[PDB]
Amino acid sequence: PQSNKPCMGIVQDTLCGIRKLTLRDTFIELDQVLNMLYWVPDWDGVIPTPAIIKPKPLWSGKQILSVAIPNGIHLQRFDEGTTLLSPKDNGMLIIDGQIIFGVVEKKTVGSSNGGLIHVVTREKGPQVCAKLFGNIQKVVNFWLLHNGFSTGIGDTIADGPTMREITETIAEAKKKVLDVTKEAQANLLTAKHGMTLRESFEDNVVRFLNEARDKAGRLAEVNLKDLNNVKQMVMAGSKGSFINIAQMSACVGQQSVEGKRIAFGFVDRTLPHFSKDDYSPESKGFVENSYLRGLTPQEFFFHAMGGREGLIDTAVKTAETGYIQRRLVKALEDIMVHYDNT
Amino acid sequence: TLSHLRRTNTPIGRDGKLAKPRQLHNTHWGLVCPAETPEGQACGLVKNL
Amino acid sequence: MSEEGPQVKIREASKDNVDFILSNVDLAMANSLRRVMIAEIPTLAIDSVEVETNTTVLADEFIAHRLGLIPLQSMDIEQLEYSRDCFCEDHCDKCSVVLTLQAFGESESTTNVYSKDLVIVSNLMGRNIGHPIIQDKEGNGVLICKLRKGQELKLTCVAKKGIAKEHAKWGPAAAIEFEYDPWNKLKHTDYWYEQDSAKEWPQSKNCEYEDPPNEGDPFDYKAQADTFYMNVESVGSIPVDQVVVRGIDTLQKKVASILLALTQMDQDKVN
Amino acid sequence: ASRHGQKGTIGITYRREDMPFTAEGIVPDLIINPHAIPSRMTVAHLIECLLSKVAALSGNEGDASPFTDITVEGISKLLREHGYQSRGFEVMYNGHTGKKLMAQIFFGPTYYQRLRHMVDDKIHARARGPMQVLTRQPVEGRSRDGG
Amino acid sequence: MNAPDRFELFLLGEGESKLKIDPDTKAPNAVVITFEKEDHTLGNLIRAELLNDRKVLFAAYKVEHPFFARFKLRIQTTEGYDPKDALKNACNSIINKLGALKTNFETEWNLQTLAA
Amino acid sequence: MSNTLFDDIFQVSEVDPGRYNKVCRIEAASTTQDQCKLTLDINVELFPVAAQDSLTVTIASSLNLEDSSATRSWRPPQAGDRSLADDYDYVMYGTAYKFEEVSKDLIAVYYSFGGLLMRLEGNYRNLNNLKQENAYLLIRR
Amino acid sequence: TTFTHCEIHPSMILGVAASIIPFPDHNQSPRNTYQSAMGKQAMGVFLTNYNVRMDTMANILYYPQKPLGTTRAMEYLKFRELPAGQNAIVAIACYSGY
Amino acid sequence: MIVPVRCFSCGKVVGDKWESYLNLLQEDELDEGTALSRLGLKRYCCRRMILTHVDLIEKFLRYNPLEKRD
Repeated sequence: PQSNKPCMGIVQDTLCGIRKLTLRDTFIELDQVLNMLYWVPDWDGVIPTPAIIKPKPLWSGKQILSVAIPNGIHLQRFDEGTTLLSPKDNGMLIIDGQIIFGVVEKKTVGSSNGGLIHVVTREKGPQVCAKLFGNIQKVVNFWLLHNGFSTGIGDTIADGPTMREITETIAEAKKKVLDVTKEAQANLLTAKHGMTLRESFEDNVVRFLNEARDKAGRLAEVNLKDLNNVKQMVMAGSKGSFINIAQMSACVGQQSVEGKRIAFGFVDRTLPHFSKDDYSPESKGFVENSYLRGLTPQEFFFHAMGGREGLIDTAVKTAETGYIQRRLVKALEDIMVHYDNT
Repeated sequence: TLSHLRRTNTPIGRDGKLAKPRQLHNTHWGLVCPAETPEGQACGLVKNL
Repeated sequence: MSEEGPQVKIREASKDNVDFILSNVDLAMANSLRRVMIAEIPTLAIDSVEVETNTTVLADEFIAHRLGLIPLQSMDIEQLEYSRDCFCEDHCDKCSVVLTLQAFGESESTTNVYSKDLVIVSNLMGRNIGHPIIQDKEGNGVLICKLRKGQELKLTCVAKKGIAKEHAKWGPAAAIEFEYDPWNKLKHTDYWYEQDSAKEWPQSKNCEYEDPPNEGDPFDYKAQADTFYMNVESVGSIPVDQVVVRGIDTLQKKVASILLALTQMDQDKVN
Repeated sequence: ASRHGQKGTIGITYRREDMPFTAEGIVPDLIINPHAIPSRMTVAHLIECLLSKVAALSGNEGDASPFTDITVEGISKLLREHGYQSRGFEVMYNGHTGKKLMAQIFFGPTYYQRLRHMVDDKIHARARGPMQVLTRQPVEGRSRDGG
Repeated sequence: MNAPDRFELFLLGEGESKLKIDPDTKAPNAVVITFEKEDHTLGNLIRAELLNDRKVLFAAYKVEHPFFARFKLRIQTTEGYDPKDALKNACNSIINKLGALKTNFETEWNLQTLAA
Repeated sequence: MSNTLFDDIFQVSEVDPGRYNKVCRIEAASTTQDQCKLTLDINVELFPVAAQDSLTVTIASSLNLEDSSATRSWRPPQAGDRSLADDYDYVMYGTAYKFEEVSKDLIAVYYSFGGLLMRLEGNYRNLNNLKQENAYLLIRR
Repeated sequence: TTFTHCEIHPSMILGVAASIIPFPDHNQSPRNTYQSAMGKQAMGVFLTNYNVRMDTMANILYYPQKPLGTTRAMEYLKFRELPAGQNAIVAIACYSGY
Repeated sequence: MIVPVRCFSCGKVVGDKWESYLNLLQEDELDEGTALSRLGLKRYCCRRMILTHVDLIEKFLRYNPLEKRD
């Protein structure tokens, strides 16, 4: 009742599996269908007629997974660019318990509004949804025990051409920053609206570097195939996002402290290895490497400060939030809905 | 034992809300370990050479 | 020759390793055979120790655990009895074996306590059992402990009969290799590639025993797994051919127990 | 715990028969979940696994010091000299039925440390027992069987 | 410590029946048979053999929790044919196959020893 | 009354593999009637199909060659049993979920064989009897 | 171009706790902090003469193994003389959901 | 701490081979990989057992359980 939406759902590896099961690619033979149908404790002893009767009987994952879903459940969801005959296998159509079309993933069996869990609870009851959790988990775990799944260092590697465009984008951003520096050093740069000249220079540099990192990350993400395990986990919705892929593969980016770049701790520099009055990005906390490539010492130091900030944040604001929470609950503890409805 | 015989304490109130003594500073390069620090109320206040 | 049954082709053999092909068989049967060969074949191992003198630098249960894994000859294990069935109190003469260990570090240089120094003092009744397994050139076998000047160890060991489903010490097989379908004709595994899957994955030694598929042939959607390539190595207690034969016998006895129980229940239903 | 901030607890134990195996009869001493890699970005865990595998297969100590010249591609080259798939994957069979597994599995040695917390030192229950002298409420302390 | 004894994996307790047969109330000619102190080694073999009988419709097994050694088998056959008879035929066929396998292996091993 | 509800001969233009590695989507035009087109998802690994091929497509309501299997459990095939499936070379079972009226003289029907989709576009009289809820699609190459 | 000194080696900007992580620069920094914390709760040979001492508590490991991947700095912390773990074969996978 | 008798992974026995393995390292002046393969250690788990062993028994042995200081 805090946000009127489900607080539980299919999570972690069952979620990673229920998606690999319902692709159009996945077909099941006879023996495994028999074992799977036995595993569902609410089975009624009827074997679904296959979808490919000849020249070999096969079952589609959607068909076996439809056994767990109760009867009388209807669901419609139209995603971007999906027609009544989905070519991308997007959206979801469930009619009287049968998956017509659509892959099932975090938007369907997760803790989201209007998903399968919410409609099942609002139509049948809490006990039926409680049964549904275990039915789905048993079926999908039994199948995933025989399919298999892993992850390795080969999923963070990108092909050479993608590396070439990555380096070229980084180079062009560096050139833009250098040109803005040259313009500002000749008193030609114009201060922005209600904002000092130094702030204008800093704003331009920060924006350029951030856009560079984002574009490189998107190139490296578009390169990846469909049989990549990290991409599969991200697509399913179970662990990670495109930021993680970008940092492990494309580039880490710009380390900050207190919302600004790495200030001058010494007098007119940031580290004894530089020269006085240096404003280049690599000297003010920019990491152009990746976790797969390796960090050089200075950007390692700047990354360490960036992490220290968040560590401190957690360690203290735990206590402050605790005090606020106690005061709030003590203030309101004696309020009750009466029989007058007041 | 090695880590214990190489420890320094900054005698400021460990509940004191001064953020600047906690954070890593540019002058710690090579004289203080940036990675190793406790967690909790002694974050940043306890240093290891 | 039995042409209606499973076929076998031994290619290699030795005291420890047997390397063969099993054809005209289901996959379930071969899997069950390997599971039984690893888990459910009895053997003889030390199951209790009592110590008199311990002036070493190690603990007592430390040396007990070291002793509990030493391999001993168990060829005629069919003539012993489970100690939970023998009517004797504690350990029998028909339901146990007994050894003694004594060592003393008289010399200045440290002295090693190997497993060649276990001496059997019970009565074997003419059975080939209880001998320690020795496989190194020097004959010393498993080294057990270490001694200095003025240190002594004295203890007595009781060895019994059991299986590997209750402790790893009774297992007679080290590791068994189980392969089939090296050309992926059946499409059972799906390969992971960067550029060309056919090159990144090396080739198994077994490819020479089948003919490569041709790109013009459509996917054969009627085949089943029929040929398996196995290799079995023994810890040393039992000969390896005996490991295979005893695995088959144990599987037979389990199925026969199922049959007997079913017949008994049918007779009960008759009543 | 491993040396990269990845710690956990034992949740179940299996015997060598139910363990998935490779074509060579090797069995994993332990199995971890891959849902722990992405959000933590512990690529050093994967690199340590790869390099330790290469060192075990080869027989020499493998350098892993920071800020050096070792790269991932170099150790992958040194790996393929021995006869394994370069990205550390391997073919593994199911332990129960003996079939092949559709997806390959990342496999190799690592270093683990046994931490100081055992479940035998945290388990506690109480139905009734001693009280306190002043407040007459159940005492504090697990070793003094308190509430 | 709460670790159960290992011998509970292969020794039946007193008052324990190795088989328990129960008619299934949903499909005609169907029985659920519980085996005790057994694991996949036997269930997989029996189900794979029961799948070869043309009069057997359904045959499936499961092991509900990996803590306990026991499993369930479910059989459904055609009209005028008893599932217990199907189980008996499967066991007989398995036993004959294993005997032939043992004889073949012994012949091959002796031939190798002659060639050794 | 014969079971076969619809019968025709089509010719395929192009195949659409997409991202999949087993399933393909094809579109085809009827060589007899000009206002009949077909879009179909098929399992190529069993029934490979190339461009510019002629295929006989039948929609039937039962495989028994002579006159309750909808609610009966599917039983494995027996030796000595003959049926309509013995003539063709690719048989699939599915259910229909949408009847669309494109115009006055054209209608489309959607079928879903276990997640494999098919759209059939044709004249009213040709697709008059396709109001069924479960159907067998048979294909002969 | 007017240099006055040089760094003897960058690795020395790290303490004694973090001189045991392998490839620390391929890691997010809080992970290095977390392992620097947890490196003080491993079980191992705290001294080679633990036999006599009557300490309030002591833990000892039966068989310790020196790691296969070692940093060069360990040769000064003597981590290949008194290790604190074992080399375990690990398979990263999904298997039965446990 | 004396060498483990058995391999933790494949059940094999490596305990007896430690003494002979130490011989090849200085009497024959061979490398570690060839010495490990000379004794039939072929799976890399057995190589792991032998290769990474810290032999602590030769330090306790110069010592007594009586009178350690601090």
